[PDB]
Amino acid sequence: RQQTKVFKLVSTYDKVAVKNAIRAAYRQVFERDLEPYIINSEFTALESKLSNNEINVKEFIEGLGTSELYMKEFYAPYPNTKVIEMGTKHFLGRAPLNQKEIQQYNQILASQGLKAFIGAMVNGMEYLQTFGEDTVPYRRFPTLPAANFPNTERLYNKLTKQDKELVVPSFTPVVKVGG
Amino acid sequence: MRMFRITACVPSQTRIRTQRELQNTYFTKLVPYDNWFREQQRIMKMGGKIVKVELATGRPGTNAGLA
Amino acid sequence: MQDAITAVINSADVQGKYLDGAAMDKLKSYFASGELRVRAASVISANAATIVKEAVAKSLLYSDVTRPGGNMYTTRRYAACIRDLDYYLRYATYAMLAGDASILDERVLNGLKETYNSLGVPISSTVQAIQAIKEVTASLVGADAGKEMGVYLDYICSGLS
Amino acid sequence: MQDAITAVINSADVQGKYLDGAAMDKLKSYFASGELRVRAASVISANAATIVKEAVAKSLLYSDVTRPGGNMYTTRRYAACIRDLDYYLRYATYAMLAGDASILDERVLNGLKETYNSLGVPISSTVQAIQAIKEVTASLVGADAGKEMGVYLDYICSGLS
Amino acid sequence: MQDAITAVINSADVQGKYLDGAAMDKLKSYFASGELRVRAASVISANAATIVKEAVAKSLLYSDVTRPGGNMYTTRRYAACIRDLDYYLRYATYAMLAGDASILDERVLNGLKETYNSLGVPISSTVQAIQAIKEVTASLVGADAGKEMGVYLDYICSGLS
Amino acid sequence: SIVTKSIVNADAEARYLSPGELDRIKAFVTGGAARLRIAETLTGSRETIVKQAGDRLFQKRPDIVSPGGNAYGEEMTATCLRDMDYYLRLVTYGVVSGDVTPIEEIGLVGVREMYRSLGTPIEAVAQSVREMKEVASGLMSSDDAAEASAYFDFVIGKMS
Amino acid sequence: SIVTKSIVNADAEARYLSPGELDRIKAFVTGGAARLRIAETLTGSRETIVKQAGDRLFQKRPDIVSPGGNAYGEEMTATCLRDMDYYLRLVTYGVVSGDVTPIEEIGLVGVREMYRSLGTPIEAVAQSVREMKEVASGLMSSDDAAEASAYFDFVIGKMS
Amino acid sequence: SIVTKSIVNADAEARYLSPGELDRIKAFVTGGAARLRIAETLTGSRETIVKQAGDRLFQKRPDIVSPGGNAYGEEMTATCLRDMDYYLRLVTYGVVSGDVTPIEEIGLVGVREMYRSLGTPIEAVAQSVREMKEVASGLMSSDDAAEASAYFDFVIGKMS
Amino acid sequence: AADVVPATIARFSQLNAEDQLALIWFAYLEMGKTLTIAAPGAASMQLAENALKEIQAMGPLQQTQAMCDLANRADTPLCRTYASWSPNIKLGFWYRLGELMEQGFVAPIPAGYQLSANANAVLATIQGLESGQQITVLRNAVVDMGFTAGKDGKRIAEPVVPPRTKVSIEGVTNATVLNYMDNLNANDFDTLIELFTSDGALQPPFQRPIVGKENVLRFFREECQNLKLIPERGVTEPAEDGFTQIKVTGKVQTPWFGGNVGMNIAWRFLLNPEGKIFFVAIDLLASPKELLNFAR
Amino acid sequence: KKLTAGNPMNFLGMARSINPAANTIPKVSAQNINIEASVPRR
Amino acid sequence: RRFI
Ligand SMILES: *[C@H](C)[C@H]1/C(=C/c2[nH]c(/C=C3N=C(/C=C4\NC(=O)C(CC)=C4C)C(C)=C\3CCC(=O)O)c(CCC(=O)O)c2C)NC(=O)[C@@H]1C
Ligand SMILES: *[C@H](C)[C@H]1/C(=C/c2[nH]c(/C=C3N=C(/C=C4\NC(=O)C(CC)=C4C)C(C)=C\3CCC(=O)O)c(CCC(=O)O)c2C)NC(=O)[C@@H]1C
Ligand SMILES: *[C@H](C)[C@H]1/C(=C/c2[nH]c(/C=C3N=C(/C=C4\NC(=O)C(CC)=C4C)C(C)=C\3CCC(=O)O)c(CCC(=O)O)c2C)NC(=O)[C@@H]1C
Ligand SMILES: *[C@H](C)[C@H]1/C(=C/c2[nH]c(/C=C3N=C(/C=C4\NC(=O)C(CC)=C4C)C(C)=C\3CCC(=O)O)c(CCC(=O)O)c2C)NC(=O)[C@@H]1C
Ligand SMILES: *[C@H](C)[C@H]1/C(=C/c2[nH]c(/C=C3N=C(/C=C4\NC(=O)C(CC)=C4C)C(C)=C\3CCC(=O)O)c(CCC(=O)O)c2C)NC(=O)[C@@H]1C
Ligand SMILES: *[C@H](C)[C@H]1/C(=C/c2[nH]c(/C=C3N=C(/C=C4\NC(=O)C(CC)=C4C)C(C)=C\3CCC(=O)O)c(CCC(=O)O)c2C)NC(=O)[C@@H]1C
Ligand SMILES: *[C@H](C)[C@H]1/C(=C/c2[nH]c(/C=C3N=C(/C=C4\NC(=O)C(CC)=C4C)C(C)=C\3CCC(=O)O)c(CCC(=O)O)c2C)NC(=O)[C@@H]1C
Ligand SMILES: CC1=C(/C=C/C(C)=C/C=C/C(C)=C/C=C/C=C(C)/C=C/C=C(C)/C=C/C2=C(C)C(=O)CCC2(C)C)C(C)(C)CCC1=O
Repeated sequence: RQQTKVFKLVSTYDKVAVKNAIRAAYRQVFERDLEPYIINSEFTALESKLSNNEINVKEFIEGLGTSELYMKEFYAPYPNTKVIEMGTKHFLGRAPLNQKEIQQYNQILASQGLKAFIGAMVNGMEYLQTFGEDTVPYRRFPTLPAANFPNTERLYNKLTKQDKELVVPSFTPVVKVGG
Repeated sequence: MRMFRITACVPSQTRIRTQRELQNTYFTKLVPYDNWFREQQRIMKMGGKIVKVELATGRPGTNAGLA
Repeated sequence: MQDAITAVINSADVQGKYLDGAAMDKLKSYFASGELRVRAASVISANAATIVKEAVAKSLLYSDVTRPGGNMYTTRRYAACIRDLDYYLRYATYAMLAGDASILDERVLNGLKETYNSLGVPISSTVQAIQAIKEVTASLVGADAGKEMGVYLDYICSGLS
Repeated sequence: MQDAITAVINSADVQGKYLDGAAMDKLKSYFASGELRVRAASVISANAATIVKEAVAKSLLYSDVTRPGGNMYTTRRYAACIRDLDYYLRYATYAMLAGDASILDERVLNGLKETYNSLGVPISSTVQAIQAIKEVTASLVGADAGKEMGVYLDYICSGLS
Repeated sequence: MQDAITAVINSADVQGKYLDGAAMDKLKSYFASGELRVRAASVISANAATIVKEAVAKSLLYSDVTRPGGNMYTTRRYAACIRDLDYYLRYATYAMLAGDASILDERVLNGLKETYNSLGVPISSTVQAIQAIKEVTASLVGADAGKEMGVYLDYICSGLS
Repeated sequence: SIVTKSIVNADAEARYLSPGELDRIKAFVTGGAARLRIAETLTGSRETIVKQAGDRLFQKRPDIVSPGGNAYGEEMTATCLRDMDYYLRLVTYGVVSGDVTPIEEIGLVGVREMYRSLGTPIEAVAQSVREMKEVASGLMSSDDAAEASAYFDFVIGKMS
Repeated sequence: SIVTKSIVNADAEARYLSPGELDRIKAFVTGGAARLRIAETLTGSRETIVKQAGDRLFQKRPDIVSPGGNAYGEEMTATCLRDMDYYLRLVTYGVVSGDVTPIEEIGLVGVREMYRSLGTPIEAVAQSVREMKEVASGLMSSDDAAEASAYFDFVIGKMS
Repeated sequence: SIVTKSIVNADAEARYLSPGELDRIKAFVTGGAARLRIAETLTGSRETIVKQAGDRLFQKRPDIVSPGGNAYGEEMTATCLRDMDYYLRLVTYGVVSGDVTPIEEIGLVGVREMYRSLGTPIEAVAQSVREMKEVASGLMSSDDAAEASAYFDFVIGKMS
Repeated sequence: AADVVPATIARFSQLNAEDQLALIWFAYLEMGKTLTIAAPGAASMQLAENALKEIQAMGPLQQTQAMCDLANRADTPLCRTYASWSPNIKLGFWYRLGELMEQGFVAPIPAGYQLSANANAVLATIQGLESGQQITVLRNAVVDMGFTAGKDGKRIAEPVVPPRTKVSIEGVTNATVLNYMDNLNANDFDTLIELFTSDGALQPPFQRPIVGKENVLRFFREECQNLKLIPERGVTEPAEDGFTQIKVTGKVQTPWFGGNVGMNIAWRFLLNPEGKIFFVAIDLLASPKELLNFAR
Repeated sequence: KKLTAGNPMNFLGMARSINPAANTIPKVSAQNINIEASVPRR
Repeated sequence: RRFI
């Protein structure tokens, strides 16, 4: 929680910093450097826009989530339930909060697909309050609400492709409305 | 796709930040058409002032061929 | 956003003075109108979809706006127009409840005029649709509340020019 | 989350039944207890910081947990421990007002054991602290309200054990 | 972006008309050209790396552009210039396949001239490099297919200039 | 419920319930018997509220009970009155709770999906609830009707 | 069109059209004449197709043109038929372009919202297109019908 | 006030105010008369409230008005009384609006940074507000003082 | 080239204000027999609910004037409110008035009125149309009524006509009751009160007895406006202390306390041995009409 | 089986007692409608 | 449509 770096792109004059922010963005969203699973880079124009200050880090981050590469890595191999928790991990830094959030993103996936889901997370108020427009998302250590810390911990203590299991398949309800 | 180029000045309300913040305070950015309504609402709720909006990409009045 | 109370507070605070008799009167007047505003707000929320349905049928349907070549032609743009009106009515209701148009400046008239001019949305037709919303609401909430809702719907109309 | 009232409603809903006389008796019992719950809640909120301070003093301080190498040692961990005790008291107050513990199962206990066991937080020591909070708040709000708050603080402790 | 086909469809929809005789003649024209477009695209695709390499070699290398004080000097600038040329050829191919230049406006020229002027990217040298891509491409796809490609590479040049 | 609603509002801000919230709760518990009487009234006259309102609906919307209508035939007509019974019962839940969440969580979240899947014209459902609001209102004093109307209007405003 | 769709798919990967994207463009352009024929047969008998389709719809849904129905009354039946001609016109757009994008951009994005506001039962609008597909299928050879039906059915599916 | 808080909460969900929120607003405007009474009391007694509070504070904190103290000398001690008057005026704003928001936005965001820059012992500012609370609570009934206490306490709490 | 629907609408526009208004009323009567039924649920009639309350609250004279204003396009707030409504709402609004006219809540067309020669022919044309064509013509007949600021105007206004016997009772001939019933049906409260003692008391339907001349006087001014009560039969006897106890029954041809135009009523007159009334009881007799029933 | 709440059988008697009247068979004809001239103009 |  302390021994980390937060990539906050405060200027675009330093191209080395811009490139460092970009490569951190790839590592955050895709969980590692892209070279061993791309042929050629499909993000070059996106990097050009960020580097030219035409977009912000938030737009770059969403551009990564709506890319074909992201779809291949973290949508096609897994069911929509697991897509949700990997989504919040990569873009919000945490496991899903509650069943309402799982419901909310399950409807988006069921009706509009992957790009709508990414757009919902990154454009939400929580994202802007936490990471804002200029900061690459990063792992969080939420205290509240209940179970968010241990669920986020289980998500971030696994290596990529470590297993094919759901950390948060759904929150067991305490009171079944209607049952 | 159609895209807006928007300028906005978003102030700080509940904190006195010490890092440099100009980049996230007064900025100009490209927003996909399908995100502008939501994005405009978000900036407005954060107290932001939308100072300029332009249709950077696309044409007004298109019925077919939005990409 | 600021309601009628916070507006009176801000007027005194900018001058660094306590709330004097005139400011207390304004607070009293707002308090006394509270029941009427909450009544009108309850009526609008119950009929909000109906209000927009009938305002559109009265001001936009079966006209050049909705025929091919009109900005409201295509289901895509028709729905986009219906959404805008739906947001106008709800925000005019907030403004009426709060007794102050600041929420309209901040959450309606903040970049909206420039977005409309970029996309070619006709302001004239938008203002007429809003005016039709004002007519439809007055038939539902009465005259005293309908006049108040008209004040804030008019604020939006003139905000768009 | 479910309070005393929605517990009545839910029990009727799952059977698809309107509320009958017996169900209205349960709602009346809770309405009669409303004044006691509200008064206790306001006293606890106005004394929350002091309730925890005294609970910590008599249950945690000057022990292994506060000496170097201890879980409460370091200012961050001490501060986190006070914050956790603030949470338990605040959610017990929610539960006491609601007259229903379901909020504790949902917003407190869900994943709590896993959290503490992974961090090395001493479960017995936190249970002793909450029990100290139960004793302290009882001497503030009285036996009847103290025993009502005791149910929901004891509910948390039984969740952790 | 509208290809040639959608340009006709959109032109009819704004009128609310079915595809009339003239509209089908435009579609026929494009359907007849389609074989030439696809073949030329498949040739450019297989030789895009080569096409850019000779374009630069003939146009920019061993000149003051690549020498110290030139705008291609430094490996970062050289890579950026090469990247831009790769974009210009691939998008010209897109526009050539589609039969319309709208894709160039939406995905190439958006802010390009202002970017180049602010950064001091020499327009005249950039135009020569695109002309060089034109001449090399024409020698690979034949005269006629190189005439279409040249229209879209000329479109990019007009946007910059 | 009013208690749950204020608790979730307070928890969302990580704070104890405010004096304003605690005063609203105190008033609600102290006016409890008056609300339960309204709920008792609705419950006891549920047969006539649904029947009369259902009779009015089909007069107002004869198409729904014509060939090709969603409620055509006695059996489909029965399910429509059942649905009206569902929504009346929910209104009584809202009355005694002083909050709409029991109504929302049981019968308004996803209602558009449910009725579009069934082919039911949802706005006619809004009309059926509207009809129940008049019949119910005419069985009680104006002040009691106003308290129940708020919850009728919430259902109407959501489906419509 | 099929061309724009291919280009968008390729530009999403910052790469040139793959062999398959090129094959289908080549196949589509060679087939341009057959698509233009179907578009012409549909355009020629549009008046016949809609009016025959409308009568079949009414025999399926007599409620919509009876008191209380959305299309009740001469002017409303005429508007309903007007809408059937809209969606026939868009089906010809789909056929020639080889893509359902023109159909979505003009007449299926937000259609559910538009008809909600107007009170039209959208499933009956789906049935109307199901009728036009049947009537149109009889005016063309089986193969001209198989390609035309695909774009009708896309409208049917999107309106459920 | 609770009006803005309700609207802001309603606008986050792009919804109308629910019946419960409207009822809370109605109760708030009814209690407006009592809120105004308290604020008038504090405003009318402001000069005596600050003067006595200052005397009480200085006896408890002679260091601040001693040589080297931030408020040392007539000019500095008068400025310190002015700050106490500022926060009394803010507490009046909180009273009439029924919420601490005007207090937070005018006088508690960044308050530590400002006073630390001026060399003002923040705990002595917190003590002054405690003194004003004591004096003020003696000029009004138990209920009115309890009402006003929340705003006095809020200032103290944010100054710890 | 039939084009019946617009041609029929053209003929309606030519009828004078009176004929247009008379026509739609007689069209209302045919509804369900030769004309189409109404489906008010297909209109957003909540928009017209407030305007329909104002008309109901009007006096009989004002109500008819209100509807004449609609047909004459006079500039009144009701006509302005009317003009802002949608076509379906307008037609549904007129439908409600026709329903109330039959229910007696709103004043009727002049007694024994006859549809004019031209209007009857236009009606018959409508009668021969299909259902869908009928509603379209009906929609357009009323679409233009009320007041619209622009191109509008009618050649001739159609004012309402400017406009009391003794009531017979079977078995009862007491003058005190006779003056009351005639005075009541005449809305002459200034005279009807003089049949009640200064310490008299009245018992309205579904109410407790009200004791007091001024109270009973006020009640008449409030809940008995334009109210017609017909006694048909009764009986008179002395009961106690010389007081005479008459029980005359009948029917009420006007809505009253949830009653209908055809509800039977009863009076129990209790008047002094030497004259005027000390007490009276009025009780609407329940029957398959149970629309006046509350709950608890 | 004994009927339970929510079962529409519980409301069949109410449905039969209401006995709602269906609309008459419509006689509208698509072939006789001039679409262009009949669509409303506002 | 039958539910039986
Ligand atoms: C090469 C023929 C000439 C040249 C090029 C050059 N360009 C830049 C910088 C940028 N070029 C672009 C252009 C695009 N970005 C995109 O995403 C697309 C759309 C697909 C285009 C056309 C942009 C945005 C920039 C700025 C951001 C970036 O670096 O990517 C440079 C670098 C300038 C600098 O110092 O930063 C250069 C060198 N320069 C020449 O001299 C040639 C004539
Ligand atoms: C219908 C035949 C039965 C039924 C269904 C039911 N499901 C849920 C909730 C969820 N269903 C899913 C399912 C999936 N997510 C995926 O990614 C995949 C792969 C395509 C599947 C199948 C999920 C994740 C949820 C939770 C989120 C959500 O509700 O959107 C419910 C709701 C349960 C509740 O109380 O919340 C229901 C009712 N229920 C029956 O009774 C039928 C037999
Ligand atoms: C002080 C001498 C004067 C003064 C200052 C004042 N500034 C603000 C707000 C902002 N100030 C900045 C400036 C910077 N941010 C940076 O990152 C840097 C670059 C290193 C600079 C120079 C910004 C961006 C803001 C807005 C965002 C923020 O505050 O984080 C205010 C508040 C404005 C308001 O109304 O909110 C004030 C008061 N004001 C005076 O009157 C002095 C003369
Ligand atoms: C007929 C099968 C169904 C039906 C139709 C119906 N529609 C309307 C009114 C409108 N329909 C549209 C539709 C479109 N406009 C567009 O631009 C597009 C894409 C090309 C579409 C699909 C519109 C805009 C209207 C509003 C009127 C206007 O033209 O401005 C009506 C009339 C509703 C009313 O009350 O006015 C009807 C009857 N109704 C049915 O019941 C059938 C299932
Ligand atoms: C309807 C009365 C008229 C009309 C509307 C129309 N608007 C758009 C597009 C947009 N409208 C907005 C509006 C807002 N953004 C805000 O933040 C607020 C405050 C709540 C408002 C009202 C925006 C942002 C857009 C663009 C983004 C989006 O639509 O999602 C369109 C679509 C235009 C197009 O080319 O697609 C239309 C049709 N058009 C008319 O003709 C009516 C008079
Ligand atoms: C001395 C300058 C001031 C002072 C000190 C004081 N402290 C306590 C009690 C405790 N102090 C601590 C401190 C720490 N624990 C940590 O982990 C760290 C960092 C390593 C620190 C600094 C703790 C935990 C306690 C609680 C007792 C315990 O150790 O178990 C007291 C006693 C308070 C009481 O009532 O018990 C005192 C007196 N007091 C002053 O007034 C000086 C300004
Ligand atoms: C020698 C160790 C290897 C080698 C070299 C080689 N280089 C070129 C051509 C170019 N090299 C550069 C390099 C730079 N330009 C810059 O601005 C910077 C930063 C200071 C660098 C490093 C450039 C721009 C060129 C282009 C030619 C030109 O300058 O005009 C060649 C020629 C390639 C050709 O075919 O023309 C060669 C041979 N080649 C080897 O095999 C060695 C390993
Ligand atoms: C099916 C369907 C519907 C359609 C519903 C329909 C078809 C509704 C149609 C309802 C109709 C036909 C209403 C006509 C009412 C006429 C009145 C009240 C005239 C009063 C005249 C007076 C007072 C004049 C008196 C006079 C006086 C005073 C004189 O002095 C002398 C002259 C005169 C006698 C004139 C809806 C629209 C609801 C929704 C859609 C839908 O599907």
